Amino acid sequence: TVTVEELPIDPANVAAYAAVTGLRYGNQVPLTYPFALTFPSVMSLVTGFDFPFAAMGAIHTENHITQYRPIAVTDAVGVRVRAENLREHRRGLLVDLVTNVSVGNDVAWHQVTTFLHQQRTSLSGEPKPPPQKPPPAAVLRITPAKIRRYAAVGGDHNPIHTNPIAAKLFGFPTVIAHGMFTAAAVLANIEARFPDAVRYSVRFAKPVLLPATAGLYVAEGDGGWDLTLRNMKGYPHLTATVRGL
Ligand SMILES: [Cl-]
Repeated sequence: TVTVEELPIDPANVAAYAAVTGLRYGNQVPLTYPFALTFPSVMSLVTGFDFPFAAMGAIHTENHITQYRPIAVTDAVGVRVRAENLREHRRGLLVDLVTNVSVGNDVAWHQVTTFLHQQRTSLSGEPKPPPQKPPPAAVLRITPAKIRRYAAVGGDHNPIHTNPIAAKLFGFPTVIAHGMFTAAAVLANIEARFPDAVRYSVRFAKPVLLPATAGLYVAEGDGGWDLTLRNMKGYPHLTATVRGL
């Protein structure tokens, strides 16, 4: 467990984040923003010192955010993080990083982030699953330079997103986008209609090799939104759901 009593929010950092992700800057932080805000506290738990990087080569596989109420740019926040549920995967060791962000003594925003830390495991002899696979609602175009900018703003400088040598050392043929860049970028416009209490579940699949041109599909429903971002192969970079609580 790591604990941070009172963490102020810099409105400039929110603005800069909203600008880079293409999201709206206003009185409420964007739904995904407390990922960036808390991340250096998250990695101080694994490292013991403040460290603003996911472990080099780590792969973000899943993220579940439950927002009970919006967090104001003017709020200061209580932060508590914990690590749990180590388990083996074919391509490494998954761990869950569970974050509680409070305003007053109430929990406004909760997150389960699962990172895959690459390494051989006893499941590594075992075959590659297959995937689970028209004109899109929008097209995301993502450059190395947008992702160098995202690194500065979103609390994670893991150099597999910015330096090709680092990427290559960890199995990637070019630099790749951060998972949470893309998780934030897909919310553009759509976010205007979110209720204040909302859950956002993201599953990450094919790495977003840069430069990337990627088609975004959005089905709106009574419950909320189903999102899929893909590369036209046409396999998924992510699939996700937004649901009003
Ligand atoms: Cl990532």
